[PDB]
Formats: sequence, C-alpha cells, structure tokens
Amino acid sequence: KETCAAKFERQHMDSSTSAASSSNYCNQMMKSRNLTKDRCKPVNTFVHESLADVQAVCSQKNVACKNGQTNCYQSYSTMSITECRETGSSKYPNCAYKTTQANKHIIVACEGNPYVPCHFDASV
Repeated sequence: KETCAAKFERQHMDSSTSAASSSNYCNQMMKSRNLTKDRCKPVNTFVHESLADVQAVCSQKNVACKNGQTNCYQSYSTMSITECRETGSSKYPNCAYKTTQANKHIIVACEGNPYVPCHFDASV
C-alpha cells in the first residue's frame, strides 16, 4: 500500500509549517497522518523542513542505528521538529498526545536508490 519512502513522508514530514501550530498539533497530525488507525503509535516526530533538506541528510554524518546497522545519518546541524508522545492517560480509540516543539539534529535510516530517508531513528 506504500513505499518506505512515502511512508516516511506521511509519518515524519510537515514542510508546510515552520513549527507546531498549537498544543493540539500532535493530536491532529497523529490522526490525519493515519498513525492512530490500529493502535495509538506512542512516539512520533515531524520535521518542519523541505523534503530536499531532509533527503540531503542521507549524504551527511554516517552513524550507527539503534538496531546496530550503520545505514543511519545524522544531520550536520539542527532542524525544526515537533515531537509527539502519547500521554499517560491516552487509551485507543481516543489517542491523546503531548506536543513538544524543538530544534535538534535528526538521525534517519536511509535506503533505496535514490538513497533516501525511510525511518526516523532519533533526534539529538
């Protein structure tokens, strides 16, 4: 139903906005991007940069992934991101999230040819 690359865009990109638009941003985006369809995905990051600027990271600093493979890349500088984390009270099917705006490096796992982001590993 989706390539890794398209899934990454749906789960992690929001180039339209420079930052989260309200404290309810994560509630709205986790629902609209289909991340609460089957379960409340507990953690998710959105990146407020252009697709070209995030794709560029696959040519930046190579680092180990959390799974121990080494197809991860850390951006040389920091990016506007919004981190979403499900609240302690959230229960499917009324999934609820805290929204945190931040400016941090991103680490992404890259795959394919063209070699592009497919997983969001971490922010730092």
